[PDB]
Amino acid sequence: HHHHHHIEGRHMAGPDRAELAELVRRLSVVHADYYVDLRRATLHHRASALIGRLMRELTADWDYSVVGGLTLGADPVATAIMHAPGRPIDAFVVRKSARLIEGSEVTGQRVLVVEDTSTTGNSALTAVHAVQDVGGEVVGVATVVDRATGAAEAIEAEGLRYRSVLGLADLGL
Amino acid sequence: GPDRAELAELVRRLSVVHGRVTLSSGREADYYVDLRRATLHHRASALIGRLMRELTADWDYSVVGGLTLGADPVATAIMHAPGRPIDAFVVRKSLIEGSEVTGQRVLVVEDTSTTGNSALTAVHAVQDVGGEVVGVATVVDRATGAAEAIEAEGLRYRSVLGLADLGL
Repeated sequence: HHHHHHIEGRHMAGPDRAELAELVRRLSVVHADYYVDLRRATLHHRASALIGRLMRELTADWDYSVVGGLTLGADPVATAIMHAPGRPIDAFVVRKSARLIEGSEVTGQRVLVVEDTSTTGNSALTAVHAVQDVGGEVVGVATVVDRATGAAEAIEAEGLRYRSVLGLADLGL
Repeated sequence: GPDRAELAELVRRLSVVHGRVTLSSGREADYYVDLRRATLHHRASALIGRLMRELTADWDYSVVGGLTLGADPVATAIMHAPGRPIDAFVVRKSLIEGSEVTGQRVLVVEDTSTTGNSALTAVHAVQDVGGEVVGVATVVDRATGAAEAIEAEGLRYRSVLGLADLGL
């Protein structure tokens, strides 16, 4: 039973989104019945370049100067966004225990929290808590793949905007 | 020339953090070094990726990575910088995540090493799953013996910047 959620990424249809979905299938989906290892894609030279480009487009109407999330999953997503062409965006990392925020300053800034894929939503909310605790303002949460697990709804239930590039249909699942 | 100077300036300004601090050692000081402020900055990280590829251009490797958290933005900066395809990985402590290193030639990276233990922990993790480590590269060497520790294991060690570049 899936909790199907809106994939705002469907509106960015085009060559780059299809190329990424094909990479995610080839790198990350192993046919349990199957399992998914997104880190193979977020740490791949071409999939990561597409992730940075597409996650900027996905969030082009949101105001933020810094991007980051909970280690380890968020980290290559945030750095792909920082490195992608466009306006200057800096990065941070939230540690899982401990200064929980490393990297660029988030105090007084508008921040995008990212994940590769949210499992329960807790990881995103943990990053949000950390940012808000030091005076950052979270504009929303963006992910690469939404897996219809209920995490989206759990995030939105706490007042946060949520968007993803790809959904379960894009994984061939 | 110009790129290396631009980076050294960013590293002094972003990562040599001024102000009175009791260090980890318990000893007081007038600054500490936090390379993450540079490795997670839009321009410093672009320069790091570019200069680290130039620094290791004669080495043959298809994957780059090191011990979390310090190595991670260094490896991804390499991967995202223009040039031939290089994929990335991350070493966790008590396991390799990301791109496959088994059977591959691998560059181990660190932002800055003190003892060399973090980098050698990554080198051993890689070797333990069949990766062949071609060398270790770091953004900043701080003349602390890390180079010697790494070379003592038969590995080449290179850094983009040295302790002189930090303007202390």
